Amino acid sequence: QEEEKKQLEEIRGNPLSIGTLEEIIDDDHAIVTSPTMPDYYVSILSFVDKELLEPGCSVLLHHKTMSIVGVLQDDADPMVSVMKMDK
Amino acid sequence: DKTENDIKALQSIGQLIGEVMKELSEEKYIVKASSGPRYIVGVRNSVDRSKLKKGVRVTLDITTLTIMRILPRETDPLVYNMTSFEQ
Amino acid sequence: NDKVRFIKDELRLLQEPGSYVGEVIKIVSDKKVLVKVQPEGKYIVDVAKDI
Amino acid sequence: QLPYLVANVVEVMDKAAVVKTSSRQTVFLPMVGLVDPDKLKPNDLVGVNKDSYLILDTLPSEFDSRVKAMEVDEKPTETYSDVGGLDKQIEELVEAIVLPMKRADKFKDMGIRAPKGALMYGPPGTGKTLLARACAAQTNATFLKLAAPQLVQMYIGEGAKLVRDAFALAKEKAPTIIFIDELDAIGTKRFDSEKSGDREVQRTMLELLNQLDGFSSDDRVKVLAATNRVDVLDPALLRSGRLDRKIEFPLPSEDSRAQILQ
Amino acid sequence: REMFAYAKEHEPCIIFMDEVDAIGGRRFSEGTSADREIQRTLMELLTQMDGFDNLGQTKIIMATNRPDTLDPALLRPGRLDRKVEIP
Amino acid sequence: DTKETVYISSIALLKMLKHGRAGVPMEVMGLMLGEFVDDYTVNVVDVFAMPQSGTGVSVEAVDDVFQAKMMDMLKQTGRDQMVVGWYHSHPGFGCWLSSVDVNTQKSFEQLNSRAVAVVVDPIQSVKGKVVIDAFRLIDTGALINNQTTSNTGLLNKANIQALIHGLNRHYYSLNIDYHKTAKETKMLMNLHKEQWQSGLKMYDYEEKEESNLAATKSMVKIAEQYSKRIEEEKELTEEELKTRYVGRQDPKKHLSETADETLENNIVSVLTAGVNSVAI
Amino acid sequence: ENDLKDIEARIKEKAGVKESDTGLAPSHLWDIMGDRQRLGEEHPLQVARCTKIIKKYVINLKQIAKFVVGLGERVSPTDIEEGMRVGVDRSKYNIELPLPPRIDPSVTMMTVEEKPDVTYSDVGGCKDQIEKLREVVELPLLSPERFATLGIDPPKGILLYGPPGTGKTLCARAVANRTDATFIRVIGSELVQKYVGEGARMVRELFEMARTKKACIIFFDEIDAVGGARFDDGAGGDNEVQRTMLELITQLDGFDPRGNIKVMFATNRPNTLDPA
Amino acid sequence: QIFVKTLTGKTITLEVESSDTIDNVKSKIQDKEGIPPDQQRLIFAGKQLEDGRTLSDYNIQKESTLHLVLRLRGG
Ligand SMILES: Nc1ncnc2c1ncn2[C@@H]1O[C@H](COP(=O)(O)OP(=O)(O)OP(=O)(O)O)[C@@H](O)[C@H]1O
Ligand SMILES: Nc1ncnc2c1ncn2[C@@H]1O[C@H](COP(=O)(O)OP(=O)(O)OP(=O)(O)O)[C@@H](O)[C@H]1O
Repeated sequence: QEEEKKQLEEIRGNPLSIGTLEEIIDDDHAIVTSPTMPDYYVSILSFVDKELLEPGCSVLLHHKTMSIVGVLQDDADPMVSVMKMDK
Repeated sequence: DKTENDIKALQSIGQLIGEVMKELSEEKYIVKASSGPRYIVGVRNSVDRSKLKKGVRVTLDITTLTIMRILPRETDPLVYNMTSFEQ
Repeated sequence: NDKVRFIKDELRLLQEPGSYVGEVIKIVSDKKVLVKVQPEGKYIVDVAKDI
Repeated sequence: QLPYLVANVVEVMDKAAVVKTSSRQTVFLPMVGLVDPDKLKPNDLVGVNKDSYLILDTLPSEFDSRVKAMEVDEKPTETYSDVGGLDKQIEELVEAIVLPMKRADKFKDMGIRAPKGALMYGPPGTGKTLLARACAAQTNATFLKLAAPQLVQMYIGEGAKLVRDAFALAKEKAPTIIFIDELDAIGTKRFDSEKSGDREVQRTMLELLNQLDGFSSDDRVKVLAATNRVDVLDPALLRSGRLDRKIEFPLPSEDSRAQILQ
Repeated sequence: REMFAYAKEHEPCIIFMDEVDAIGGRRFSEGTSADREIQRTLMELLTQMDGFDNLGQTKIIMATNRPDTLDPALLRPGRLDRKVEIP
Repeated sequence: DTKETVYISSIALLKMLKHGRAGVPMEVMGLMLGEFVDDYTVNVVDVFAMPQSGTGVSVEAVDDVFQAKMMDMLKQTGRDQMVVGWYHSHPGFGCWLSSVDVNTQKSFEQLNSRAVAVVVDPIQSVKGKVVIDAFRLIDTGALINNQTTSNTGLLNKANIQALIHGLNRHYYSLNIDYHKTAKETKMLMNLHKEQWQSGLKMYDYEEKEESNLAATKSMVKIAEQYSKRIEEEKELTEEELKTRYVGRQDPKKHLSETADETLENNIVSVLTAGVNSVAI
Repeated sequence: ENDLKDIEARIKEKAGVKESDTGLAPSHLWDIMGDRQRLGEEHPLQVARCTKIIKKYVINLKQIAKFVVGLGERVSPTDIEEGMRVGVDRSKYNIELPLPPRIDPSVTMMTVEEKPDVTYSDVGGCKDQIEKLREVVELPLLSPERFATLGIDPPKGILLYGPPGTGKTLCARAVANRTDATFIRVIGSELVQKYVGEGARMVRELFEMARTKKACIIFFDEIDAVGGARFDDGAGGDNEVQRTMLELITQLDGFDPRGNIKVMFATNRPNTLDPA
Repeated sequence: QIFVKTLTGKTITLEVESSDTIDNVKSKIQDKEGIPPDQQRLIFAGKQLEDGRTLSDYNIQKESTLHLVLRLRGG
């Protein structure tokens, strides 16, 4: 709460865009596809569990510059998240 | 005179093309660009407000969007061609 | 005086920018949510003082 | 400067200039006497600035890698002895292809209204695609290929530019031959609509026609085609002049059955 | 409209135009606002030919194969009044 | 190191806009002339333009002599003094600096340790809210080593990377002022002096009556609905006497705003006549 | 009873919220190399692919916007050629870096890597029909010395049809076990995307990667979806899917892009599908 | 020695002779003013000093006058 959460919002902007990726390279070099923008050649910041992600995944992109910063668990779809039971 | 001609043209940057829906006053017309929108504009001093009516093709600047010049006769001789000897 | 206040307040902020519209998917932990702009893609955001 | 883009002209008022840039941004344009405007014509592409759209430098027609690929080796090795039956149809065919490639004087002395291409209709398995593997071999000319759906593509200007390239490329590198394997895709009919997916398809066909009716029987191309169907496709292709000569590839008679097995 | 104005000031003159069954398109087959071209292109045709006054310095011809496929929303009653088959 | 006014001569500014706007959309760059003072009034005198290859986002100075061949051509008149800074333009994008700007600005400061950059944004620069601003870089070397005096005045709340980046490396952002004198403001306002004909031109009447018995027609309909709008108005609450009637064209004002007006422009039309009568 | 819900959601206004995305414990001090890695000579690029190298360097962006550009420090004449994926700046569009051709995710989401468990000894004693099956698949890959020397070019394509509950898919998940080469599990749901001429693009790339590889084979399933018949209707709302399958049949039999790749199908409606 | 002026009007004077290499000269202002010579433009009477034709063919006498210029780029 004193050091970790004080740094991320320092480099992670307030808006973190979202997208996908079609291919990856080791050493923090990767690629993105997305609807609003064209593709990109992009680096990584090395706190994402780098040996996790995969093609077809979803991502957390810094806004001013593109940069793969984090990844979400599922972000599958809303309607499937409706049909489940809560009550 | 050639090398002095061309610079006399390069300052005259390009324009944008539209078309009219209707008319409202000599101070305000309506247009419809060739890339979607239906702007509202004004008009320069020189061109006759008479000739400006519906159907016409038009040209104007990029920032202020003020109409200046007209080009009729949307030629397409592959489309039609006269037969004067038919007279 | 309060007349000229309004119009001088109002005119101050028609110069103000636009404002978009979108819908919620879920909420990230706190001071962090996500939105899809209804024509277009996603944008994590922050929030303001009030909400 | 170097970073600039490409466009395509459409007209010249009166010097003057107009364009249709690649970004879908038309411009009317006061006169650029930079390049000699009489040194170009409509649809003759040109360079142009990024902010002040003005003609800056012409440039050639650079074709796409997905078209040059369709240029072919002579990997086909199938002589007309490898095929049975069909002594007629191949006899009828080659009286449209190599002789106009070599011995067109028998036409040109008469100057008759010459043929431009062919068509090979009939059912699955009569030797359609095979025969084109053969004719590309025996003749001492080039040869080209394109499945039809190789043409259609997502983006709204991806197809038509592709086809204007090939025929243009074939007017280059001439004399040439074209092969269109499954014409049943594009050539169906007029599927009337305003949607995207319904227009971009047929608008390719509208280019193909203008390409057929753009050249003459002097330049030595010769197109053909193929299909499993004729009760499905648009007769405008069958109009007199474009694809006139036809071949009703039948099923084989019982004598032909003896050749094929041997 | 340019095809008529050009035709006007070169009065008298005749028109000819084939494949006329293409203006129909949807022919308002669904009334969606995507076929405005296939709709209006019939409109401007009709409004203009009504504007002749039928004085005797401009006349019009049309043709196709499928008059049963024609669009009698107009061109039936009084515009293309005389219908003429051929052997 | 604060409280630094930056006076500007009005002959300087409007040259900054005109060449700063004529090149639009592509941006544009020139120079400033002036003279430093002890610390506070880093004035400005006059400007000019280096030749250049302008884009919408980038530009350099092509020739490296037209700024040197001209100062030496100026001192024959000596109408100005030496150089003090340089400007540039961001045509529609906001007022700030970029990594290119500093690299060139970082030369001027070490060359001369108070030189200044200037930024302008003519597109959104309407007849009111100009947005011009100037800047002096810092020594971030001096920062990590780690100033106000009883007044600061004005700070910004916009231009994000002039608002969160506008301090950590950009500059000790710094106000401006204008040296509008009497000797020039006289020659300045000489546009709006209409004419000596421009106060007794009794213009045509054929719109006047077409406005007079047109205006009264437009009076009644708002009056006789204000005649409606006083029916009892004591209905269901004190706020219900107010908030059930939104301000959708509040009537009584709307007639008064034209009552006075048609009076105010007719009273001139009558008076002006009798005065014009005694032209003879 | 109507007080509980007041107290129950009263808990929802007590805890707060919690969510995470990623992170790491041991190398918790990542954040000294990041910022120095950020603004340096590791800007992003905006990809494209060339079309011509005129003795400059035309390009075509993904979206239709074509430029003509130059270089910085990257080698102009030699390393580059036509074709490849590349790197372009975001500001003024110079070339800086190549990178290889595109490999769509989906087809690599479509390859199988972990081998299932069944065998032809777990099948339900349909002893003959397997023999017609494997004789297509594996013997031309293990014992071609028989088929070739005697003088027969083996077949390169099967089809399976029978009523349900009968084990059409069983014998096919089996052979992947005894493959001795790769296998593919084509998901028919990815060939019908709602952008024209797209699914066909996925078909041909499905094979460009195949013949790259050696001795691939393929398992469709329920091709009644894709290999349906043809017709002409001015509604014809199956118009598009027809244009996909033509990416297939033109690719299976014409001008031999094929080497050694075999095919496998499956159905419950073998009458409707097109004769081709 | 030699004189050098600026666009500001400031003067700097250097200790050199007719044997001077522009790649060595350009380092001299960097010795004092701290300028990479990429941002440099020296002038002698309208003739920009090309780095190739070293000063031996420029008549750089004693107490001669030059003019320094900084490059300008923005965006
Ligand atoms: N008349 C023939 N002579 C020799 N071989 C033949 C003949 N007819 C069919 N074949 C055999 O059939 C195959 C060629 O079939 P063909 O190229 O006609 O298919 P197709 O009708 O083109 O299919 P599609 O029409 O769907 O493209 C070859 O393998 C060839 O051995
Ligand atoms: N011959 C068999 N021996 C043992 N089990 C079998 C046999 N045939 C079918 N099964 C059972 O049926 C299942 C698969 O049946 P099958 O392969 O016929 O499905 P399918 O025909 O592909 O289904 P669909 O027709 O809907 O595609 C297996 O899980 C297995 O339990």
